[PDB]
Amino acid sequence: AVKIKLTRLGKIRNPQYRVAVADARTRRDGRAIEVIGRYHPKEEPSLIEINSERAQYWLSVGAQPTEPVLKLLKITGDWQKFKGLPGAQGRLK
Amino acid sequence: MIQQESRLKVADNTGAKEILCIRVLGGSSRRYAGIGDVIVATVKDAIPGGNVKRGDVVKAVVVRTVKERRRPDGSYIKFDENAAVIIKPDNDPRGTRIFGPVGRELREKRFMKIISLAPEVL
Amino acid sequence: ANIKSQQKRNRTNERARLRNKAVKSSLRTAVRAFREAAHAGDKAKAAELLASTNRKLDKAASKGVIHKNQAANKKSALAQALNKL
Amino acid sequence: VKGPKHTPRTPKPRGRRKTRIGYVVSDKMQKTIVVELEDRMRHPLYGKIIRTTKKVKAHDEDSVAGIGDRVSLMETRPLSATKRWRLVEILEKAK
RNA sequence: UUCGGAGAUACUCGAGUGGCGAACGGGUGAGUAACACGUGGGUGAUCUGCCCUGCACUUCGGGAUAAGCCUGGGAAACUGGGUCUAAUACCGGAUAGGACCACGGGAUGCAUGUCUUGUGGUGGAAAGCGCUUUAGCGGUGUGGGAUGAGCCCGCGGCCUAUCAGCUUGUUGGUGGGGUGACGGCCUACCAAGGCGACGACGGGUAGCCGGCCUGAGAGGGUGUCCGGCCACACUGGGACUGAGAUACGGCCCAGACUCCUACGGGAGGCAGCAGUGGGGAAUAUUGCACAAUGGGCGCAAGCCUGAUGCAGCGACGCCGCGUG
RNA sequence: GCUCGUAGGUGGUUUGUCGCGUUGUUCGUGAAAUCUCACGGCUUAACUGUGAGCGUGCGGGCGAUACGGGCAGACUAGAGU
Ligand SMILES: [Mg+2]
Ligand SMILES: [Mg+2]
Ligand SMILES: [Mg+2]
Ligand SMILES: [Mg+2]
Ligand SMILES: [Mg+2]
Ligand SMILES: [Mg+2]
Ligand SMILES: [Mg+2]
Ligand SMILES: [Mg+2]
Ligand SMILES: [Mg+2]
Ligand SMILES: [Mg+2]
Ligand SMILES: [Mg+2]
Ligand SMILES: [Mg+2]
Ligand SMILES: [Mg+2]
Ligand SMILES: [Mg+2]
Ligand SMILES: [Mg+2]
Ligand SMILES: [Mg+2]
Ligand SMILES: [Mg+2]
Ligand SMILES: [Mg+2]
Ligand SMILES: [Mg+2]
Ligand SMILES: [Mg+2]
Ligand SMILES: [Mg+2]
Ligand SMILES: [Mg+2]
Ligand SMILES: [Mg+2]
Ligand SMILES: [Mg+2]
Ligand SMILES: [Mg+2]
Ligand SMILES: [Mg+2]
Ligand SMILES: [Mg+2]
Ligand SMILES: [Mg+2]
Ligand SMILES: [Mg+2]
Ligand SMILES: [Mg+2]
Ligand SMILES: [Mg+2]
Ligand SMILES: [Mg+2]
Ligand SMILES: [Mg+2]
Ligand SMILES: [Mg+2]
Ligand SMILES: [Mg+2]
Ligand SMILES: [Mg+2]
Ligand SMILES: [Mg+2]
Ligand SMILES: [Mg+2]
Ligand SMILES: [Mg+2]
Ligand SMILES: [Mg+2]
Repeated sequence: AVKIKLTRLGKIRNPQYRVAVADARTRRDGRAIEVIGRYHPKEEPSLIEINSERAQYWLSVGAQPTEPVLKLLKITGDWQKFKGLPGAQGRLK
Repeated sequence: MIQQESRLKVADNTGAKEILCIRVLGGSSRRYAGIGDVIVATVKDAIPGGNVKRGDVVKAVVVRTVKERRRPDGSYIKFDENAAVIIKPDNDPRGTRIFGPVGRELREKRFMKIISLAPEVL
Repeated sequence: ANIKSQQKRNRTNERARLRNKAVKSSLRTAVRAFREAAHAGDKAKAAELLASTNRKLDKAASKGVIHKNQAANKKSALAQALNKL
Repeated sequence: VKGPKHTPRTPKPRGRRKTRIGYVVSDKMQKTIVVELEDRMRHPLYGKIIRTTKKVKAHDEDSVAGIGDRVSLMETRPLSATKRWRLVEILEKAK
């Protein structure tokens, strides 16, 4: 299946992460089909961004994200606006 | 029965594939080598790059003969080929494995190692 | 082998190969029978055996013992075979 | 209960074949034609223009072709071991 | 209730049947001068499980079998015999267009051709599992996407002519077979063609690449970390299941090597993570965690992950800072 | 040693056309990482991240024809009779 997974591209003491779309049967630091965001969990709130208009495209066609990405997807609000929840708005700070 | 100027194929992996009986040991003027008789032989041809080289004078024990041999129970043993295995002065084979069937007469002549590593003993 | 699943997996593989063998023996004997029918040009038994031949061939395709592409290839093959009988 | 039972195919532009032009040298192999292509390309280090040719095979649904025959061709699915081309139109026939 | 056994009804669950995964993941670079690799295209000549979406269906049944139990043989490895039981395992059905054939329309071309349909005659699918009483997991036929893949081709990329003739399934065609698919991929027949001095065929060497080193650049050297592609998995040959196979920790055979045997017979493949021996001038811990991410499976919690995160050792290299 | 000559390389003047080379522009590709520029943070650095170049090449479309090349011609100055 096409996955929206969290790919690790960081150092020993910093786990920077960069979100794309890739096939499941693929290693982390492989070829990502298209880059759609980044996630740095070192600042106080976070450092979060998703493209928010190709993420809808991938979720509509069937790119299922993983379990750490699903939380972040509710956070950016794309999950709610894709599933028709009343909390469609993004809730990041 | 194997006698001098008889060629036997070698039933081991020392490298020799054919040896020429020089003497049949076991007495003055002894003529024939049956199953389990010890022979001094010269290696008439060997595998290229083998351990045992052409023209080597070696000691060998006959382990299969095409002449039928009587067992004491009135049975007979016969093979399609004359074959010997090169042995060390303590009757252990110079090679590390034996190819082909082996006559049981080597058991009571104390070729026990050869019996052990023979594919199957008749 | 070693893996607890691998022994079970082989035990399933033998089941698969045998139950597959029943099927491909059936369809081979049946295509040979159809060739017997067509070579003779009876055109009566050859006309009425298709109801069995494509029946079991499509059964094979549904159960997946073979694949629908070659299934279509064979059925077109004998269809055009009788089309000149 | 409401859908169209056939989602239409997404409109994708038709990928085209590649066409080229060449003569013919040999003809007596039974609906096969041999076109000797031409190409010139910049020499990688000395910078000259090198003239390099080809000898390739194209189809003939009708086995009529002389020697010469400036003709054009485009690719196909392989019809033999080394068949990759098809004759499309014959111009300025062998004179 | 014996005082240390019975009671499956019962959460819980050993052994057992089935599904998915195991083709991803990791290693090595032996082989390979090749569409193997880099770059760009063609597939009107193709496949693609689980993922998303659109539409109908879940309709009747049968018969075995594991496991279990009683036993037999063998040293074991393992295996024979007899009862007994299921399922989303297997088999039989009814209906169902994306099978086919034939005859036609309607659109488009790039020729074999492509799609949407109609008529007629043939055909093929499934299934159930749980519930605190709006806990929920399924399945099947298909249209289209997404992804992965297969194949084909232009260009590019070592030495050598003290290698000049190479090719017979070779070159093409027809009818077939076979493939997922075109294709001498294979086969019967027919003709005698194809490649080559722009280097065929051969010999030697070699994994390739983005890159790395150097250089002002062009070039020269090189392909180590990372990443992409390929090939291989003791050596050599082959199939199976499955969507998907160089099937490293699958199977079959042959060969070489180590071990057990009661001598009849069997087991093994670290170029996975370690680590050992051996060669060398020379390169390391038989550590921890699944905390994170990626992955496998399950409604889920959860279990697996030597991938991964790390950690130890080597000044092995770069950078930084002290020894006032 | 010299010459002739095969493949190849190269080729006078002019007209028209094609636009293959050449050349212009755009689109797509040229993954990520690497290298360069600018910032940002690990105490600075090494290292990392982000944005902009690189990705020289290739494919499609739309332009051009000065030069080279193909074609259809012409001239006599080269060449030959
Ligand atoms: Mg299982
Ligand atoms: Mg039969
Ligand atoms: Mg066919
Ligand atoms: Mg043809
Ligand atoms: Mg249990
Ligand atoms: Mg495996
Ligand atoms: Mg693998
Ligand atoms: Mg190595
Ligand atoms: Mg029953
Ligand atoms: Mg049924
Ligand atoms: Mg029906
Ligand atoms: Mg299930
Ligand atoms: Mg033939
Ligand atoms: Mg043919
Ligand atoms: Mg055919
Ligand atoms: Mg090598
Ligand atoms: Mg210089
Ligand atoms: Mg590499
Ligand atoms: Mg290495
Ligand atoms: Mg080894
Ligand atoms: Mg299969
Ligand atoms: Mg293993
Ligand atoms: Mg290791
Ligand atoms: Mg040493
Ligand atoms: Mg984990
Ligand atoms: Mg996870
Ligand atoms: Mg480390
Ligand atoms: Mg240090
Ligand atoms: Mg040192
Ligand atoms: Mg320093
Ligand atoms: Mg001259
Ligand atoms: Mg000359
Ligand atoms: Mg000339
Ligand atoms: Mg010229
Ligand atoms: Mg000129
Ligand atoms: Mg700063
Ligand atoms: Mg900085
Ligand atoms: Mg950088
Ligand atoms: Mg780049
Ligand atoms: Mg003159």
